[PDB]
Amino acid sequence: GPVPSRARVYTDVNTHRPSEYWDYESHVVEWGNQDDYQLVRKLGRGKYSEVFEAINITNNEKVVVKILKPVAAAKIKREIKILENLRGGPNIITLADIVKDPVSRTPALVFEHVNNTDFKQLYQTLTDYDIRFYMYEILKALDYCHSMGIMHRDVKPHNVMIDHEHRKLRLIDWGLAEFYHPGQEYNVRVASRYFKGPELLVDYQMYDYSLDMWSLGCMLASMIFRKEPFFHGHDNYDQLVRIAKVLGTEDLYDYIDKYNIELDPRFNDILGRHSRKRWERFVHSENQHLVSPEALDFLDKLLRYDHQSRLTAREAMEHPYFYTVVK
Ligand SMILES: CCc1ccccc1-c1ccc(CNCCc2nc3ccccc3[nH]2)cc1C(F)(F)F
Ligand SMILES: CCc1ccccc1-c1ccc(CNCCc2nc3ccccc3[nH]2)cc1C(F)(F)F
Ligand SMILES: CCc1ccccc1-c1ccc(CNCCc2nc3ccccc3[nH]2)cc1C(F)(F)F
Repeated sequence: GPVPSRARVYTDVNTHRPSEYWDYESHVVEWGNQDDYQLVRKLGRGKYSEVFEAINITNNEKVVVKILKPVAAAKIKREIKILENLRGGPNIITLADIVKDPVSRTPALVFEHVNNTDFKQLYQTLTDYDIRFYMYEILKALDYCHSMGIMHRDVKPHNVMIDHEHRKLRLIDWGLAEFYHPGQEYNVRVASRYFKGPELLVDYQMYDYSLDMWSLGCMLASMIFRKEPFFHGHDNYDQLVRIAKVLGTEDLYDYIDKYNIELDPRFNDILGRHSRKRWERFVHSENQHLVSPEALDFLDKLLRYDHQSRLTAREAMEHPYFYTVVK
């Protein structure tokens, strides 16, 4: 069968934690008062949530209310546990309260209010410096959550809120996040299609924090090449075909051989044979101001088939791409 794998960093963080910390079922529910909140306007949605701007009437403070649909509602204890473990961490969204509607019994998570610059404004105005600055802010969040034994598993632009006026960023929607345990086989039906790592697409279950580094690379390729999404698959099989048309089929086969991964028997018919593409093929007059040899070297070090070969979040912060960022 497949060859085992473990994270190269933060391998044993969750073993130092006591037992029964893991048994969260009818444990520390602690519901707040829903009547403290008045919904003001809809901000947007998650896949299984509706998000509102609200007012806390006991103190007139602006907050964010995330109403959970049944799919997200079922995993609420894990999202609560993860949000509480990471609270106060760099660029992590702050959970402020947990409430339930007594009429529908639907639960909601209440957060610190964070400004969210409109996506159209961000897409046209972020400079080469802005991209380096915000990517460095996301790495601070990923290194922190990875150091705490947690993988986000849904890194994408929609899960990144930017208050551009105050140069502030938050990594949000920890609903798919999970605790990393060495040797554990995880569900591959995580992240969003366009941001799924090759490990997920080839059904390699023993993945780790490195999956977040792949998704971050997809996000970066989209920002510097102004091509959203960068890898635009029609389904999960085609998603791997989109990646192979850029990274090539030779390194993909070296990857599946290294881990002894068995693919669907029709693999050759959809994957074909493709050379590695030069990054310069994606460069044109409208995005050339966002591309540098450092950017491409960084992208190259994130977007690798082999999850063990990708930069960790801490190594990524050391890359020359970030030398012009004020630290
Ligand atoms: C391809 C993305 C992109 C390319 C080039 C420049 C900027 C962006 C971008 C554009 C928008 C955003 C902001 N994302 C937050 C969206 C959002 N609003 C929410 C409201 C409610 C719930 C979730 C929410 N998520 C972040 C980004 C980001 F993070 F910089 F990539
Ligand atoms: C249905 C939305 C919901 C979904 C999931 C969890 C909680 C709620 C909820 C449930 C109740 C309230 C507070 N409702 C107060 C409404 C109200 N204001 C009044 C002012 C004067 C007189 C009567 C009034 N009734 C706030 C909320 C809130 F803000 F969404 F959290
Ligand atoms: C142990 C079963 C087995 C024995 C012999 C040959 C193949 C497999 C196999 C092995 C794995 C899977 C699961 N799906 C593979 C994932 C995948 N992603 C692809 C993307 C593109 C092309 C093929 C792809 N296959 C399905 C299968 C299946 F369906 F049984 F064939």
